[PDB]
Amino acid sequence: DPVRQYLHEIGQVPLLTLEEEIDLARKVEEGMEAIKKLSEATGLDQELIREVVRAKILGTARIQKIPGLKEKPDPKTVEEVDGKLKSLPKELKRYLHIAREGEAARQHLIEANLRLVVSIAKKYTGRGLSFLDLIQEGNQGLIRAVEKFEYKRRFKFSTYATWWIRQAINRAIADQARTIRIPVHMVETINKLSRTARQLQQELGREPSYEEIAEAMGPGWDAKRVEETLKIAQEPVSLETPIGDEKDSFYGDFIPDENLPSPVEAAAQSLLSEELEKALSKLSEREAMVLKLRKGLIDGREHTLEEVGAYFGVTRERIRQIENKALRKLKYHESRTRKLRDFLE
Amino acid sequence: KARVYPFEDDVEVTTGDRVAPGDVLADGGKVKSEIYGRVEVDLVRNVVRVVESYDI
DNA sequence: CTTGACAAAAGTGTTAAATTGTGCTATACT
Repeated sequence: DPVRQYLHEIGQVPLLTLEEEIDLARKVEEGMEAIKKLSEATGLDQELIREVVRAKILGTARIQKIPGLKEKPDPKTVEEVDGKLKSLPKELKRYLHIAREGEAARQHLIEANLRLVVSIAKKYTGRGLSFLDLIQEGNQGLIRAVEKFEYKRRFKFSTYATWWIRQAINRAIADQARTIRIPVHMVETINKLSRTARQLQQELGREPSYEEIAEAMGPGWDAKRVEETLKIAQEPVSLETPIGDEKDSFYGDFIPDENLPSPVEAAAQSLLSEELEKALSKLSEREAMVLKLRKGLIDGREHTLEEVGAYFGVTRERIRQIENKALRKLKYHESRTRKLRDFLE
Repeated sequence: KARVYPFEDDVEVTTGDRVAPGDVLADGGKVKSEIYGRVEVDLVRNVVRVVESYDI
């Protein structure tokens, strides 16, 4: 069971009081500055050796082995960084352990405040995430608030974390819920509007109107800007939604297929494609083969007058009159045979 | 559950390596560990102390 | 079947306005 799971996993590891807390944060910052210290040792970026710590800490072969088909492999772009600073005197080799223990302590403090992160996401439900999702992204917000925290400021990490958890959650909302991607600001304004509506509803004792609701919204807020985006907001509809009151009918089964031309159109189109071929043969060998090049009948791409006149050796003028006369000259055959007089839609 | 192994000159292992009875710990070959388990290297207590363990 | 001339439609390019994606917020809050 996934529900009870996480709860019983975090309930295993205890919390942290001021002692452990302050200490842990100090350990982390010491490891960080230790990295910056060793960043000048071999000339490696503070972020580089930082992740190089992960290689032997939160997994051996599992951190870099599959971040896709390519990443920073253990033998190639890792090993030469693991056994590089590996030969340095005391004044260097010590910062290694400072970074080891700092890096571990980081994850530690995180695990300690996890019993909070979960209890945080509890209010943020209903977002299209049943708990565990919300909690996960919240845990990410914790990871953020972790490396950005400062113990020196004598602030309880429980305060700093919350403001970031609420962030990584309220952010995950817009990037998950609506089936159609709805950008952050969009949803922001949505919640703003819906808040105003759901508020003045009780105030006026009834529902607002696009004019009066957008009125209390601000400048440039007409009936349109609210009613317009109101459409966007609305999510799609499950094709499994039952239609009628009887248990048979499905939603999706009630939708047509206009994507593919209907058989009646297969013959309707294949008919014109021919009937226009036979009524075409009454044209001169020039004014016909040319009359096709201007309709995209030949190579399927349309050939402008300029090029047609280059193909027949004539001029950008001659082809022009050729089309005119050749065309109406067919209009006579059409108006006299009534074979094609349909297709007038 | 563990055994302490104090040192003087640096160490040949980081925090968490897998050792075995008769392996080189620290001090450039002086102090050796007689038992399995991950080696938790401490700076302040100056000890290469190895906790009884089996990498499973 | 044709030449020069020439409106309209179409094209190449820069900039302005608009849209979209991110990072933070520290009393404490498990």
